[PDB]
Amino acid sequence: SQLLNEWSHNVDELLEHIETIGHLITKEEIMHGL
Amino acid sequence: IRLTNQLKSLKGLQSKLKDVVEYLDKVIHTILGKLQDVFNLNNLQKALTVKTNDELMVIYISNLVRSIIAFDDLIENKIQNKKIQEQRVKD
Amino acid sequence: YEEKEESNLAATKSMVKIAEQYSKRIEEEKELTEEELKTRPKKHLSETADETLENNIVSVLTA
Amino acid sequence: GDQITKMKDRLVEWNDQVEKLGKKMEAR
Amino acid sequence: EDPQQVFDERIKFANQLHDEYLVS
Amino acid sequence: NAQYHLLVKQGDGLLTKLQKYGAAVR
Amino acid sequence: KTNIIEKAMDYAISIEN
Amino acid sequence: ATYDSALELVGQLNKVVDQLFEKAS
Repeated sequence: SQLLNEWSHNVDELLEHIETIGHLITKEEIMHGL
Repeated sequence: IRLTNQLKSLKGLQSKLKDVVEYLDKVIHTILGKLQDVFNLNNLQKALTVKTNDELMVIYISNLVRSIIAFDDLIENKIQNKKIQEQRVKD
Repeated sequence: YEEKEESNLAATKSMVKIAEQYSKRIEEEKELTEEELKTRPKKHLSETADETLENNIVSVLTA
Repeated sequence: GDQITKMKDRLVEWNDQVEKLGKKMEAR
Repeated sequence: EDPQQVFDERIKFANQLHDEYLVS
Repeated sequence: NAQYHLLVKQGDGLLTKLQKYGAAVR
Repeated sequence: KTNIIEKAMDYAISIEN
Repeated sequence: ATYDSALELVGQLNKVVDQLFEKAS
């Protein structure tokens, strides 16, 4: 159960990280024009 | 639906990579840092998988139980249908 | 991408919690069986059982 | 710049990984 | 891995029972 | 592993009973 | 791993049906 | 606990089946 709660906490962190990266990429696109 | 969602996620990465590659070529910031963090965050899952395996087993067992319950109700339904048929024949 | 992530996220936060949801899907399953017994209500019980099974399947898919 | 180089290599690998996952899904 | 196999086996049995029910 | 096998065994037992019922119905 | 996942998908579908 | 619960559910199911058999008869 302990390891399970750590696994799904990790997954939830990874997800957030991915979201940030995606958003960042969008911002970069704008910088490209610059 | 889940598949489509996953594809969308991968799509972003693919496009993201292409952009990065092009960006590097041009150069020859925050996004990079973010990417690095993500990287640090399947390899690691390896050790974690050990636990996941145990939990997967539990959720397989649960599914099996549900299937059994469904079969039960199914049998009842079949019986009812048979009874109806018999009644019709009698009529 | 966000929409998809949202769905996955939920899947994840359910997987953290599933030990309590297991025990409440175990009870639900029993309830359905009870209903069917009464019928032999039956429909209600059957529905409950199906719901429990569905919940288990969704837990597996998430994993 | 040095860190960037390493990061680049990782990115490339990451993409390959994602592709694998996508491939599997596509198969199903 | 062994546990997983066992679970899969059970799932198979459940499906079989359902099939017989549907066919019936 | 033994403990885990225990629960697995029980599950199999129930499955057997269910199968028996199906046969009876047929 | 992949095979196992596929198996579950099938089992689930069967149950749903 | 999980393992035990499943065992119980199985029992219940068996009961239902038996009932259906009665009607069939």
